[PDB]
Amino acid sequence: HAKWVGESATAPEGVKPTAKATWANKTLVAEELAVILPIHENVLADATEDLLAELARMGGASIGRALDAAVLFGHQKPVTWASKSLFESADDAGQVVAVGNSNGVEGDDISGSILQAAEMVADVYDPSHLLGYSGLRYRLANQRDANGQPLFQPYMQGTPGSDGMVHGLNTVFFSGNVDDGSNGDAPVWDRDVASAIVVDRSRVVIGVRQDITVKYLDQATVGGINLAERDMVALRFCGRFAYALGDNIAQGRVAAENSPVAVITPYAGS
Amino acid sequence: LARMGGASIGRALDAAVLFGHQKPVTWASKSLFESADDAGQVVAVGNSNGVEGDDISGSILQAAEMVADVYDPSHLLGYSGLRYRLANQRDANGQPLFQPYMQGTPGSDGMVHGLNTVFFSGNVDDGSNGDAPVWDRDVASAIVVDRSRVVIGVRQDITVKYLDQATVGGINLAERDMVALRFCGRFAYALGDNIAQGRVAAENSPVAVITPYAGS
Amino acid sequence: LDQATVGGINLAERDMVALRFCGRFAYALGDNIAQGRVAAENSPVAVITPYAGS
Amino acid sequence: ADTNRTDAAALIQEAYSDVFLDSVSETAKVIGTFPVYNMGTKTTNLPVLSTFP
Repeated sequence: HAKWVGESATAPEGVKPTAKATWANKTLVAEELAVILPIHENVLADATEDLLAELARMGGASIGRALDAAVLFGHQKPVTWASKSLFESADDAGQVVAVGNSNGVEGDDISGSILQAAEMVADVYDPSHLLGYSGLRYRLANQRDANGQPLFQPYMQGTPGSDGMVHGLNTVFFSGNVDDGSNGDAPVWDRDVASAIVVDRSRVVIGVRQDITVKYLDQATVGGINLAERDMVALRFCGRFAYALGDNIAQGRVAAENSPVAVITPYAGS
Repeated sequence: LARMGGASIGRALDAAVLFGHQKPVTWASKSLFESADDAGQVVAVGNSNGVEGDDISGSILQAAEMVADVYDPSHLLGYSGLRYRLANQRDANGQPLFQPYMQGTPGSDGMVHGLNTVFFSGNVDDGSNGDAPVWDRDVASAIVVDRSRVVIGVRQDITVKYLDQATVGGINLAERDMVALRFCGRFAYALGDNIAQGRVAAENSPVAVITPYAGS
Repeated sequence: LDQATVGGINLAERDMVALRFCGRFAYALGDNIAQGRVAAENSPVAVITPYAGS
Repeated sequence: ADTNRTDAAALIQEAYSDVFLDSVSETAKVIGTFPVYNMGTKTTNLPVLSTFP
């Protein structure tokens, strides 16, 4: 920062101040996630369908879902990933908007809430993507006045318009399940914690160290199963990925705290 | 470091002119906020759902009307995101005010009620090695101004000197293998705020403030 | 140098000048070439020492 | 025995990326916004009408 300075030869205000600049470091660290799908050779022979082609489709999709859930909500995130998940970034920055039950007399119906979340990101960033669960067009239609007229577009006549672009944000829809750590299911997107996320896409980096590879195993021991001795085979799937968030753009002499992410939360009341 | 030295001076000048932050004691003019506040040209936003003029658009029109009386309002000064605040203004039934329906709603920032928008951001010296903001959002949502009534005097524009032998901050540069950049500029400010109205000395301002809704 | 303070001497104020010399250097010795299962100790250098007797 | 990542460590360079590296931005606005007067000396006087009959 500059200082206002005076014109003395001996007094303290006639000398100009010294100052620093400082840099810091953020890290992508590649982490691996994987599964093995074992099956009996007789079942592969007796089935009508190509079960190895089906299991090959299952293995790849299972990894992509687990990556999404880690980046968005921090679900089973590797301890070596120093960056906050998208939700955790917004939540710690306090960039959180609750949807209300006001018929939009408050600013707080979902379309008003998207503008409040866009404003929070736009304060220090360029918001460009809206992340959520699908069917948003049917929730954007059917928003109503205290009179029951539509808020979103003129009349009900042609009302479920396109999902793809909303308030100048591109939409992205997330779905499916991931490991709950207890042999059940957890959702990729938990609809009870967030209705949507607004983000500046440019502040996210996904590192791809190894794109998903499949290996056919017919002799290995996997999960304590000696495959060849039990007349079984398996497919092994793995990929290596990293994530970093460019969250704390500098603002002055002190180290800044910001978020390129804002969260919209569902109406929790009665 | 050349970019940092230049930018650091510009931020300090803005904070002095707008809010009077660390303003030199020899500057006799009121800062923009202080001129409007002392003239009482302050419009508080309210929460009537615009049943009054007290919504932010009605408040901008009122603040522009206060300036347009003696002066000619030309610019709206504030912090960014104004498009998202002008969108999402609602009737007592919940319908939007500023534009017909929510579908296409974040319009342009660049021109609001015929005033050119100017957005301020960054930080300046707090007087204690910390940061203070250029725009204080706790006291102003926006300022309306007649641009022609502000004069910025440039006595010397920003200059850079490269130092390789000097002593600065107790550091002897040449015996330590150090170098430094020295940045300085000389600036003045005056506000043409009390146009004569009769045989008694007038009290006006070419500036009006819109202030955030503080209640509930 | 002709304006600097060096070694407590304000050069211009005393009608002095100075020459300042510097360079930056590094050294590495490629010893301990590997010999097997254990980390080996071996130098690329042998020293001949003078006769000590009298 | 297995030649782990720490036995190979001297072979494993970290990479560097400029994706998040930027200078300061010039945020200042008053000299762009308001009319500038080039001063020839430290002080300038601006006469104004104050009252009329």
